[PDB]
Amino acid sequence: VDFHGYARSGIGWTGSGGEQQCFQTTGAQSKYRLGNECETYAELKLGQEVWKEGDKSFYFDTNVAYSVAQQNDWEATDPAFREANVQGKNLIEWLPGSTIWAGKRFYQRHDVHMIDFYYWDISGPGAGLENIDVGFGKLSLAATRSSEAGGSSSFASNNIYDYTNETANDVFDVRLAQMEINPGGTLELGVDYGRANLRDNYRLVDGASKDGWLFTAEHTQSVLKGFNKFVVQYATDSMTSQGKGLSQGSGVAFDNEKFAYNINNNGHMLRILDHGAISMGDNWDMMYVGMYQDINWDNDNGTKWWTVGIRPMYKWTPIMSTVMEIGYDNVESQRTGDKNNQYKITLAQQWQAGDSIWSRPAIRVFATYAKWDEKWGYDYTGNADNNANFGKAVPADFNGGSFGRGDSDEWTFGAQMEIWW
Amino acid sequence: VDFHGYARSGIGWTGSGGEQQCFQTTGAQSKYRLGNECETYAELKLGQEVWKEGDKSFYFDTNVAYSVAQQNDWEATDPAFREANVQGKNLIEWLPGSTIWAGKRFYQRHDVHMIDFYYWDISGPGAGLENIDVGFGKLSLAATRSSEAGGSSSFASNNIYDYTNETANDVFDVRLAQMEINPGGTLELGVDYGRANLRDNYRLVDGASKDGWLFTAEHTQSVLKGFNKFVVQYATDSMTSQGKGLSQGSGVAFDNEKFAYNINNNGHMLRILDHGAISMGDNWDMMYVGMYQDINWDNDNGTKWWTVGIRPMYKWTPIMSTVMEIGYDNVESQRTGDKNNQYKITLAQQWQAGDSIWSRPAIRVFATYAKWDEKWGYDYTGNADNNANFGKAVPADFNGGSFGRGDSDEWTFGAQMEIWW
Amino acid sequence: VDFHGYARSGIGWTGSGGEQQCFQTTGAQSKYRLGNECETYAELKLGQEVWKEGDKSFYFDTNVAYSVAQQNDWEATDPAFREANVQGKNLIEWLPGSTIWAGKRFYQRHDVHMIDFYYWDISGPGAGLENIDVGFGKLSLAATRSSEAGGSSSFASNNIYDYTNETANDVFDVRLAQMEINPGGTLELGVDYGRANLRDNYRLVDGASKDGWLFTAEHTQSVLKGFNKFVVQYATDSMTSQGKGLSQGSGVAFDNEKFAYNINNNGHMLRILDHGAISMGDNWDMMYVGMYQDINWDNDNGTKWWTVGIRPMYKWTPIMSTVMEIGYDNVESQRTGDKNNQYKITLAQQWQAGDSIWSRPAIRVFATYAKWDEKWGYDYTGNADNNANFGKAVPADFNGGSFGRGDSDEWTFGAQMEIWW
Ligand SMILES: OC[C@H]1O[C@H](O[C@H]2[C@H](O)[C@@H](O)[C@H](O)O[C@@H]2CO)[C@H](O)[C@@H](O)[C@@H]1O
Ligand SMILES: OC[C@H]1O[C@H](O[C@H]2[C@H](O)[C@@H](O)[C@H](O)O[C@@H]2CO)[C@H](O)[C@@H](O)[C@@H]1O
Ligand SMILES: OC[C@H]1O[C@H](O[C@H]2[C@H](O)[C@@H](O)[C@H](O)O[C@@H]2CO)[C@H](O)[C@@H](O)[C@@H]1O
Ligand SMILES: OC[C@H]1O[C@H](O[C@H]2[C@H](O)[C@@H](O)[C@H](O)O[C@@H]2CO)[C@H](O)[C@@H](O)[C@@H]1O
Ligand SMILES: OC[C@H]1O[C@H](O[C@H]2[C@H](O)[C@@H](O)[C@H](O)O[C@@H]2CO)[C@H](O)[C@@H](O)[C@@H]1O
Ligand SMILES: OC[C@H]1O[C@H](O[C@H]2[C@H](O)[C@@H](O)[C@H](O)O[C@@H]2CO)[C@H](O)[C@@H](O)[C@@H]1O
Ligand SMILES: [Mg+2]
Repeated sequence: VDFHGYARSGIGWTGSGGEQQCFQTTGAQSKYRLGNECETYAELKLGQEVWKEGDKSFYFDTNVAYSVAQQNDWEATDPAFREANVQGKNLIEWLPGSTIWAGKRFYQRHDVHMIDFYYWDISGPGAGLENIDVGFGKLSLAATRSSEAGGSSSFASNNIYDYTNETANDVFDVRLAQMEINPGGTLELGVDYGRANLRDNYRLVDGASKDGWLFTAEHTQSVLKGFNKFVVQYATDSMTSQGKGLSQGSGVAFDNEKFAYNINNNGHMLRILDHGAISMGDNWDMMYVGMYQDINWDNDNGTKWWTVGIRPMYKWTPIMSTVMEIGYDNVESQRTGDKNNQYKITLAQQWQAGDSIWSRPAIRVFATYAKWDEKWGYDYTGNADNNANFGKAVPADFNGGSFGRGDSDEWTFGAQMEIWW
Repeated sequence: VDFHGYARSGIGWTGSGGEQQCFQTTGAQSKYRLGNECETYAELKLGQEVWKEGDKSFYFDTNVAYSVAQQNDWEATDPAFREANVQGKNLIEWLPGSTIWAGKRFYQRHDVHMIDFYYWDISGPGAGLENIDVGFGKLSLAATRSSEAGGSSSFASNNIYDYTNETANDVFDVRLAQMEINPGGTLELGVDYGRANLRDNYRLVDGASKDGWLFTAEHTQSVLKGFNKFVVQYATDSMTSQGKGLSQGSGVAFDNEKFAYNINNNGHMLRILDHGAISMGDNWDMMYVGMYQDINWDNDNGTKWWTVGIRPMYKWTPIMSTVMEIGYDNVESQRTGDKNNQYKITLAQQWQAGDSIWSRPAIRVFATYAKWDEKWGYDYTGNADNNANFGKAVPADFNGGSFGRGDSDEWTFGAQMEIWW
Repeated sequence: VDFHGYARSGIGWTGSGGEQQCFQTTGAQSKYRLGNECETYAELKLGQEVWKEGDKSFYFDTNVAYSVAQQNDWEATDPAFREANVQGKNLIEWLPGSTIWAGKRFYQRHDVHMIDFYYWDISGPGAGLENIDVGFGKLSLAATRSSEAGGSSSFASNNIYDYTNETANDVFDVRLAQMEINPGGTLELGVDYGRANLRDNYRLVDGASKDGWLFTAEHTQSVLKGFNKFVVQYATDSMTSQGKGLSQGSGVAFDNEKFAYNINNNGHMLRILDHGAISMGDNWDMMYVGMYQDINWDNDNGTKWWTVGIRPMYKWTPIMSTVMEIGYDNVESQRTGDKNNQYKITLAQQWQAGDSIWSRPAIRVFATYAKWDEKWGYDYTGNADNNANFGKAVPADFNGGSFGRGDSDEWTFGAQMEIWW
């Protein structure tokens, strides 16, 4: 049996008091992780090559995930069964080297490690024909699925509270990779077409986006004994809310009191990213990110996000280093034009199983400092019924109350382990 | 560590719209599975032979099951801890080859694969002395347990709503197998005696069945490089509701509003089954079922069910085939004499790790078509309190409303993987 | 992958009727286990040495626990993710042989097997520097965490119902072990300092204990081919309620109707224990316990507990024995001076993978008999709001009602397996 997975777990303290707190900018879709993770998260994978005959094999893979608060020993939880799929390679003679798979699977996900941000992730139940040799590159075809909690009406209503039926969304993905646009550089190109798939006779709210597109172009350049990826993505309508390849075409959300509300996503998103990891000399490693994300919605409630951070690692020994992370976020409300921003600085002393900034397990002892100034927040007071500004960007002091995190500081510290195996 | 289990997972679509739907006849205790399974189900077993000295060993086995809807990637769930037992073989000198076991265990279950129907399954917490050589055959002894959600009263009441205490049921099983009644044929004989086991001073509703019997006779005949099993079972009272070897002697059920209601099972059941799998030549494999099940209750709410289906497999290659399944159901209401019936036809193109119809993993790409006509359904409208016909068979149009699935059609299609390892 | 764990599972019956019942004295913090365990409990550990270079290694360990009632086969549950940690040995040159760990971990827990009582257990999320060679012994340093369900107020209130915020408690542990005070005898010394760690601006109820100490001294003496441990512990205030090394400094509890109530623990605890396991000859093994525990609270609601039991094992064969357990409990109410007492006697026939009383797997077939006489119980009638004596020791017949288990008997019997691997 092959045993694989991912896990992080630790203990932490907040400078001003209590358990460790973590810091993410309001409106930002991520935070800089080092010394800024507040849960024990673990994926336990048990797979196995179950049959092989020459070139041909069938591989079976599973994945059970756990997320607990790490405030006690006995912490009961609901594990998520995330993967259960079978991959058959070289089963099709006419398309050599290609794999046919079916089942629940984490499919070719692209992410930026230091911000734990996935930018191209259509995982879920699915099926596909993978790595077909097109000569100049490899072509992959996949269909995966997701579903919104409500959004469909059994009959025609004008009342949004009637659209409570779960709505399936399908994604049809096509990728063409490993094309050497240049020396030390490859180009991947993807097209995602997602759409809400209604049961016979159901209906979506009038004006719901229904479908959309995600277009991706990723260029990888081998550099400084590392790499640099430069990404450009553009989404349309139903693909703009999740923004990673999954569709949300009903445009309906629910308050905690089960009230439906209209979160319509007609609009577009433009993401331009550049991240990588480079070694410089023998004593230095560094990962870096720079991103600009603009979600422009018809309804005016989008955001324009900018991030940058770097994570230099200095190796004292082949197994001991000092890692440092500095991250900066700035998010502007499409609705109000206000701006939330933050900068985090973490300093850690670590021990890792390797000499790379990618080496795991790592055991860290850190101190983090964050200072923010948020001038807007989302209005989640009231009910989708009470509140009519429910879920909308609103200034920090709107109507005497207060939104966003304010303008303060905080420092935390602790020890943590992270590992993938 | 030995890693074993079962898992199926896929993606599907309904002809008329939305996620894949599955089709089972109202009153039928099963459906024909091919291209008719709508969940990701998986059992992950980790066991190990923990001690061995010569002929003697102790084996430890566990089983954790997961069932998710397969509509999203992150699907939190409550796994079922189904097995945790220790089997000690050859530990008793005077009864060589026999095993003593204790713990939660899937014990010698008999099922019909294509309809995923278990007809002899007394699994659960238990203990036993297994495979004792009686000379002409092997004798097995086991005691297992189950419990109904309510059914017991702490005191005497005339009000069914008072019988809300969980009621333990015990099964005492004796089997005598591997007797060669003939050439290429064996005979197994079993006797199950189940009974509700009340706490000191509790009582069951007046007239509750309390106990019952299940008698099984299974004949296996080696044929056409395969087998054919012919089964005949007869149950009495408390064993008729579950109908697989477990007892439900309280005769009390609960509506979703926590209302107790009387589901009394005094009566009997007669099951006559014949299934098998035969290879015919080199290019053909086929499994088949034919069953007649009559649950005749004193309360008149039983059913008389008839099924038949076949699943021919034609091998193009040793790893690629075309499988087809055709199934037919017909259930008649004991209470109303009406009839529900259905026929399903599925066509699949598969790739399996082997040349058998029993070879797994299998990766299928299918299309299913079902056409039904249901003339009765169960009344689950109202409350066990509001409704007094609650849970009873009622005609399709009863009192202007509508019961059963109607008279329609539907086709689905998709890809799926199934595997046992 | 290393597969390890613990599991017990069985089937049982109560003499007077129904599923097996188990017997523990009111006020006692444990029961004598043999033939007195009523659940299927299992810990499945999957770990692995992930990197090794010479003397240095990184080990990764996990632990997922399950507890089900064992009354049915399908029993859905919420597993507890109890361990996910990484241990790095010999990573620090100046402190050879020492381990640095971080993550959730069962840390050096001390327990008495026959009563399944842990007396020194600070496990949970944590981090530490383990086994530092101090020359005359090994020094260990650890910081772990726990948190109470409520206990903190966002603002100052005089109303206990306002203290509903979860309150983190930190433990700082220092141990010095393996000192040979004598021949065949070692001495371990520990100091635990626990404290409630409030968020900036939160407050604890007026008079809440806040912090406390646990002092441990354990002497192990190699004897009769076995050992004998003699323990003496003394706790103060916040460490007296849990009494194993974890802190509960808020002093606030909640009724099932979510009502806060004051369970203040200022006071002290004195525990004096002696347990061991000795072999006597070739045909006899025996474990034994004797303990006196005095929890003296300022609020007068403590207890003075005395236990003693022995578990002789007589080996007929190297794999078959007859085990017997006799246990006695006596608990006196600090508040009322009344006394609850019980004696249990179990007789079992077992088969184990080994000739020791510590050999597992063990498959038992037993009969247990318990006879008790309880003259007090805790008042949990009403609400923390209705009842003002809620949670207090009260005589058996207090105000006409009845508290405690009474004065009766009962016998049970069944089969069970227990195993650690
Ligand atoms: O497995 C390789 C990747 O491991 C991590 O990815 C984790 C991520 O950190 C965690 O927060 C997420 O929930 O699960 C994935 C594992 O599936 C790193 O973050 C990635 O950079 C690595 O490539
Ligand atoms: O998918 C990778 C991410 O997995 C986790 O995130 C979970 C989260 O823990 C869960 O509560 C939420 O409902 O779903 C997400 C996955 O969609 C990890 O926490 C992250 O580190 C990973 O990025
Ligand atoms: O493990 C051998 C059997 O595998 C399957 O049995 C599954 C069944 O398909 C699934 O629906 C049920 O819930 O669990 C069992 C595994 O315990 C096949 O259906 C059987 O025909 C095989 O003999
Ligand atoms: O026991 C074999 C069957 O196991 C599963 O069925 C579960 C079902 O998933 C669960 O929701 C229900 O409560 O219990 C049954 C088992 O009693 C599989 O779904 C089936 O394929 C198997 O036949
Ligand atoms: O693993 C060695 C110890 O196994 C058991 O400890 C169990 C205990 O029995 C169980 O009730 C508890 O919940 O979990 C632990 C396993 O972590 C024995 O009780 C101990 O005496 C053994 O040393
Ligand atoms: O920690 C060892 C003990 O683990 C279990 O006890 C659990 C119990 O099952 C769970 O319901 C409760 O909430 O937490 C405790 C652990 O704190 C075993 O049941 C025991 O045998 C062990 O002593
Ligand atoms: Mg749950």
